[PDB]
Amino acid sequence: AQKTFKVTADSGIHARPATVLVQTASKYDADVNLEYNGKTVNLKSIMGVMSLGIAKGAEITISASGADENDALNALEETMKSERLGE
Amino acid sequence: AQKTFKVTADSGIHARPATVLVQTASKYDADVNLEYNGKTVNLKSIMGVMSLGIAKGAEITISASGADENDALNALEETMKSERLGE
Amino acid sequence: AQKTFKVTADSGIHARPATVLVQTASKYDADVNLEYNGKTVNLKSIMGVMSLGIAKGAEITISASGADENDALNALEETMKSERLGE
Amino acid sequence: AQKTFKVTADSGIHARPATVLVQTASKYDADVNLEYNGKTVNLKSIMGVMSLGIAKGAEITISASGADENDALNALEETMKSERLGE
Amino acid sequence: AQKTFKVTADSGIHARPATVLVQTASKYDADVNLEYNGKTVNLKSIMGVMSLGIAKGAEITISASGADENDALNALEETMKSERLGE
Amino acid sequence: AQKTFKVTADSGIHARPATVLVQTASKYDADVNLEYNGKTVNLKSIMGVMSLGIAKGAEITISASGADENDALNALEETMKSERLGE
Amino acid sequence: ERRSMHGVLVDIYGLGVLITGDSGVGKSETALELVQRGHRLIADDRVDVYQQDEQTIVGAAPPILSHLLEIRGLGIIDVMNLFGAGAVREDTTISLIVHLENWTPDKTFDRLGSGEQTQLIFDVPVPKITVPVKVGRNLAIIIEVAAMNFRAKSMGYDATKTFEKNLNHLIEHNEE
Amino acid sequence: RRSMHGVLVDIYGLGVLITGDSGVGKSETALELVQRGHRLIADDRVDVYQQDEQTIVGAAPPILSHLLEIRGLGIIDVMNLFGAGAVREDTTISLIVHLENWTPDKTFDRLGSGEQTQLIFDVPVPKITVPVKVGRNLAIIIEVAAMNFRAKSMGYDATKTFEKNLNHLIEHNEE
Amino acid sequence: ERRSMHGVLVDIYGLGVLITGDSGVGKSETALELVQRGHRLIADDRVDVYQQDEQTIVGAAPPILSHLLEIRGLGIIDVMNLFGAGAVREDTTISLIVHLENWTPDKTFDRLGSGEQTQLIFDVPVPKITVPVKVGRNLAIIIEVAAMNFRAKSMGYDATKTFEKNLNHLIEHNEET
Amino acid sequence: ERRSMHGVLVDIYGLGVLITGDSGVGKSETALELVQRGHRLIADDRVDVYQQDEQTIVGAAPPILSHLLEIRGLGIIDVMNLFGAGAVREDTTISLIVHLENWTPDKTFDRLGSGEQTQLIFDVPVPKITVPVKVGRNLAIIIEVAAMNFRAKSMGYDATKTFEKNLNHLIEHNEE
Amino acid sequence: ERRSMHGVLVDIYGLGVLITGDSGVGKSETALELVQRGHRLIADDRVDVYQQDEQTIVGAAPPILSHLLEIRGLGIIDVMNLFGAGAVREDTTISLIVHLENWTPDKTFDRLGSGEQTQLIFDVPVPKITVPVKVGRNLAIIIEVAAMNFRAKSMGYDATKTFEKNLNHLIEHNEET
Amino acid sequence: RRSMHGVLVDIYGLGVLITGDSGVGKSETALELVQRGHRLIADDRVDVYQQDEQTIVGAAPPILSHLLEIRGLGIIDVMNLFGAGAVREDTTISLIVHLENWTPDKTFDRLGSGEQTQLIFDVPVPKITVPVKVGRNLAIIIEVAAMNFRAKSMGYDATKTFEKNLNHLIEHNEE
Ligand SMILES: [Ca+2]
Ligand SMILES: [Ca+2]
Ligand SMILES: [Ca+2]
Ligand SMILES: [Ca+2]
Ligand SMILES: [Ca+2]
Ligand SMILES: [Ca+2]
Repeated sequence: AQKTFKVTADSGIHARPATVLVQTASKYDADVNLEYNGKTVNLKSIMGVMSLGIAKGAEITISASGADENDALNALEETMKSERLGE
Repeated sequence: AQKTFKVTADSGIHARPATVLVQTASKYDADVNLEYNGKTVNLKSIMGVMSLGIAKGAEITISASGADENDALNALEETMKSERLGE
Repeated sequence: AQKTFKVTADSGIHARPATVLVQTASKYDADVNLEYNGKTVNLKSIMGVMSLGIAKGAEITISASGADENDALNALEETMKSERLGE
Repeated sequence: AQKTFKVTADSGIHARPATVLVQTASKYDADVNLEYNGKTVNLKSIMGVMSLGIAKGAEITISASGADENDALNALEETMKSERLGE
Repeated sequence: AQKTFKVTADSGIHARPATVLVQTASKYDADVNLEYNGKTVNLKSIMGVMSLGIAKGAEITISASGADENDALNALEETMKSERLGE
Repeated sequence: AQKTFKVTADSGIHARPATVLVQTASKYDADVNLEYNGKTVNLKSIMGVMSLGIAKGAEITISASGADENDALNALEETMKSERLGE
Repeated sequence: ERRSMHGVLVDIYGLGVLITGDSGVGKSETALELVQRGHRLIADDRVDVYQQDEQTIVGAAPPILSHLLEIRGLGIIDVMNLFGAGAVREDTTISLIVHLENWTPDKTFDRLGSGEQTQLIFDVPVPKITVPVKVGRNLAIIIEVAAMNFRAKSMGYDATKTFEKNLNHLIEHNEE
Repeated sequence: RRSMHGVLVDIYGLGVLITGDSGVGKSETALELVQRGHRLIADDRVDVYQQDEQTIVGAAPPILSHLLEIRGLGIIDVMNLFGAGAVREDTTISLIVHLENWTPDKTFDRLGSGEQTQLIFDVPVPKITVPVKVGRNLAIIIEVAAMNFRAKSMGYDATKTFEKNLNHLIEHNEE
Repeated sequence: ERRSMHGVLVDIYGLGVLITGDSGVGKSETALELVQRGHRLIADDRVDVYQQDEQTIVGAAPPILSHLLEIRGLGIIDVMNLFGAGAVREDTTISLIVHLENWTPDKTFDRLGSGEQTQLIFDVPVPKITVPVKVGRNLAIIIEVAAMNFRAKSMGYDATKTFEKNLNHLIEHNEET
Repeated sequence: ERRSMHGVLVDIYGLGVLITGDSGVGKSETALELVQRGHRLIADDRVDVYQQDEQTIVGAAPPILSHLLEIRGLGIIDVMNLFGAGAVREDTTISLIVHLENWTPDKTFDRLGSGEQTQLIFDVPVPKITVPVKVGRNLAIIIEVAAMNFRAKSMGYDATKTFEKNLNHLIEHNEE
Repeated sequence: ERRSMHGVLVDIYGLGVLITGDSGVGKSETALELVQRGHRLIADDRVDVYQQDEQTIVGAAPPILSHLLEIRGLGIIDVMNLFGAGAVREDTTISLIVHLENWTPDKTFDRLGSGEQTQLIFDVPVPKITVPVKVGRNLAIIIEVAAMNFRAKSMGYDATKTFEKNLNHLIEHNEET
Repeated sequence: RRSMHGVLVDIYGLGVLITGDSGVGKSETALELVQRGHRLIADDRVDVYQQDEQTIVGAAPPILSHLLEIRGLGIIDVMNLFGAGAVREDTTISLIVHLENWTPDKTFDRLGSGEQTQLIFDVPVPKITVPVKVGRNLAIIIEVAAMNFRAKSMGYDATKTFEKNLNHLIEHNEE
């Protein structure tokens, strides 16, 4: 259970857009990671996310595994829209 | 939410009294303050209570804020009368 | 809650059995003891159990106190049998 | 090699008269003690001296042992005079 | 006791120079100061020296106070000329 | 400064002799070593000396370097004899 | 004027830190550990504060509670008597507030020193920090490093600001 | 001669028997206590006997000597990991510190006024009960319990002093 | 080939120790305490590891997270800046893995160190220890002693093995009652 | 105005302590030990001081020597870099002067805290203490306790004054 | 019968240790450091001792010097007031005597702990250890380890006796070269 | 394989061979170093061998394992008094700290600029010389020598940085 996106954030995914993302992932029991340029990090945490340096025009992949697999993913997708990070 | 009392106990509100008062107030979710001559303290805690040095003939005010505000003041009032501390 | 067993384990109650034995006890609220020659210990813990050096031909007594004491007894009796420790 | 004296110091032998005494004893290699009411202390040191509480009308004994036995004693005697402590 | 010099060395009074200067001044009992644009430091020590930041064309004043005042300034002057530092 | 001895002590160079032996060496300015089968140590100290486990029938070499090296040699030679250690 | 606040004023690394939180959270006990680590206790439970000026707030303990700590289980202890003068201080200006909030699967806490929440005390905005009380959390260490970091930022070393600056460069570089 | 469940640590020269249901963390707390400079006598099983009318002595069964069992790590030897300074053959038991899991229903001495005691072969050993709650460093508290205990015996009772001053404060506040 | 693991790499007593556990367990906070105790921080949150031998894993932090710790409540802190060079290290070989699992009535743990638990990282089966996160547990002390005990066992001092050996002699000698 | 003094200004227990003494006595090395004990370094070797007012003197290090210590044998070391921000401080008011005097069978030192010697710095009388440098003397411990005692006396705990008072009673009692 | 001895009584690791040496050696200063390390002060300068058994001496300070230390330069300090109750103790039985003697080229010392040196105090021959006062010697550390080693030997761990035993096996085994 | 006189201590992961004439206090200093958390490898006699073109390894002869000889106390076993944390089987030698008695005639690196070295089987081991003088806590200094050594290798050379700033200061002061 995963979903790919293309960051459109004119300023990539820094502190603000990072916290929101991990805060959304942290509402689910499922395990959710974020893949960028090969490296994969735990989405519930965060120095992890920011460390990726996800910039505009980046293609990232969010994935989850657990009871709420699809849930976590559906909320992360909505978060990518609310904060206009990409799709 | 409040209930003003007149301290009757000759002994005053020393260790034992305070222990039973604070001990009662603690059983509640609501906050619980105690005022004596302007000085207001946390009735859950105690050095704070014992520090006021409330003597016989003192007029104190107990107040609570929270779901159980009323249960808290009823319980406290009951103790004031129960331990012959005041009224 | 009290049941006396006769250790038939050829190697006595050593590390491995002592383990499985206290894990079973741990699963219950009631307090569970173990006596072997006057000396009696807490069956939920373990250094104590192993410290008794219970050998083959030993007569031990397991006891418990609690809402689920008799359940604790059975599970222990079952482990004793299950782990070919005693009768 | 020793010498006895009678303190005349109207204020006994406190801090000032003590330091001077031990400072005089501390100029010799010999061992020098001070005896008062039975207890004996090292005269080169000092919490020791003061601890005696030597008061007016006290009879103390100074003693020394070493090359400069008599020297140390002759200087301590002169010190008992300079500071008017006794004789 | 003094001797004013004019720093000639292009290199200025950096680490090496200072090391040899302070090293010299240290061999003496007298005190040894160094003044540059009012700032006066201990020529025995050194961070103090190096801190002045004495450059080429600087006018410094060395002074000493003690038994060997003169020996100290003669030794220092000799170093100024010896290491082509100044004059 | 070099003299080779043949250990005749029935108990080898153990604690006691090693001691007296290094105390003698310690009394001199010159540096004093001790060789026993390639391995050579500082004779002024001692764990080293004892660590060689020098037995009866052992051939050891004592050496020194200093203004008083040949004096150190003699004193050591004398102690070797004195302490019935070797020839 | 002089108001009584609820918390523990401790002097950490020269800073006045007012530890606040619901009774039961462990304020005293944490403070007790802090004095053992070399910090100073000013006031326990009841902290009497007053405004010294437009930007300064001063806290001190009522004479009666001087040098005292109340620890559930042990009772009343005197830190001056058990640890010496080095454990206590008459008073101090309050520089930081570390609030111990009981951790819940909802409550939020800034995972960045960016959070500049503040708290008013007599018209004086005192910087406030909120740390969660959760198992396996040594509160003393955290409050202590909060003071340390606070002091470090004021000396010109803001790890948060530096990181965000670098994070940005990384992102620019990443735009291959 | 009887076996008691708990951990016997010698803190500041005082024998302190830490008690509490398995799982509370008695060994782990003790492990921290030896690192702070205190000495371990017995872990889990404490063999005690009455030395006299006013003295209980505790020691560990030879087999458990110098040992601590820590959930997760297993068995560790404090003498081997910290040296002779971490262990002691035995000690007279002077204080009992009971670790009782915290529940909204229970209460604890908030005033040192407590006069609790536990019988160990006719001898009444003073007893202190501290609550196990999040954000509580048990080691520090048990340690200060010994410290305070020792201080009170040296003539420094903060509790008694405070109560004395509090009455003075009240007699006064009465104006 | 560098993979990125979630956890915290710390050099304790010379041993590279990877602390793992679910986000929220308190790995950062525990590590912060560990550096104050004299141990060194290598990587926080994101640990970039690569294989060196058929029996060796090396971990290091991405340049961007160098010297950094994120502590819920305080935010980002720089341990090199707050504690000096003694608090940080560029990298280290991973020798032990201590997993923090939050304690629950149903779970069981290694009451004995006979455990031979392991975890793979590029073919290298690194030793693994699991300690429970429960109230009144000072995690730093425990992780620290885990390294200490680990190092002690490798020096030839296995308390567990010694105890089992003595337990058997006792049991044997006992069946004469 | 700003004068350069010779010594090491360290912040001990919140107090500014200016350690003075002939070069070679070990000022830096002692200071190095003091920062390891949790105290803060302000200036090494060269201490730039100025008067803040009729009773306050402030010391600080020249930018160039900031965070630095020169230790015979090792050379130059940066305490901020080796110990973190907790080891350094920008400046401090000077409260006490502890002069390290090389011990000689003659030189005197007050075996009582009564000695109230002082030292002028820009018309400001700074209290001064003189301790002897002798074998088996751990200078750090002593300078440190000097600050501690200094702070204790100001909090109202003067062991010296208390002792003299009791010494007197003892003597009165002794007059049977 | 109470006699007054010159020195400093300190409780180190549970052992009453009387530190002696000529006035000026630095007994007070060394003790001050010892209380900071967690040990307890009993008596400074003047130590009032009395016999309790045919094999036991008890020391204590005269009420007037209670909790006090005199440090050349600072003057009188109260350790109870500066460090709390943990720094002081009313009294203790004297178990070991550590004499500080200022080091000189001519003097010899116990390079080995085989020493059986002793000193009388009311018939009781208390054990005695002599350490040299020389530059670069941290006296506190040494006195402290003296107590530590003393306590260790009594628990059955005598490094000296063990070493001598091993030295003999080595020497024996060596005369086959 | 050769025996060198000195004390091998592992400080902050670095092998440090303390050298100096007997009497300087190498063992006593080392004893303090183990109490500070560092590890002892060899005392008095240090058996070294060349592991390779750029590495010397030191270890103690089995007979002296875990031992320290301290003038006055005699022989002590640090493993027994402090635990496994106080000892280590061996280590590569990275730095030499020579304790040279202080004399008005000698000089010492006052700038870390020193580039001294000592050969141990073809290998040049950096060497540092500190003076033994009254009021000098040798342990602290040797310890910070290792600390600074390690810091310089991590890219933090206070000496080099200072010299760089000093030239800047002088080029400027020239007005
Ligand atoms: Ca409280
Ligand atoms: Ca356990
Ligand atoms: Ca984190
Ligand atoms: Ca210097
Ligand atoms: Ca003295
Ligand atoms: Ca030695």
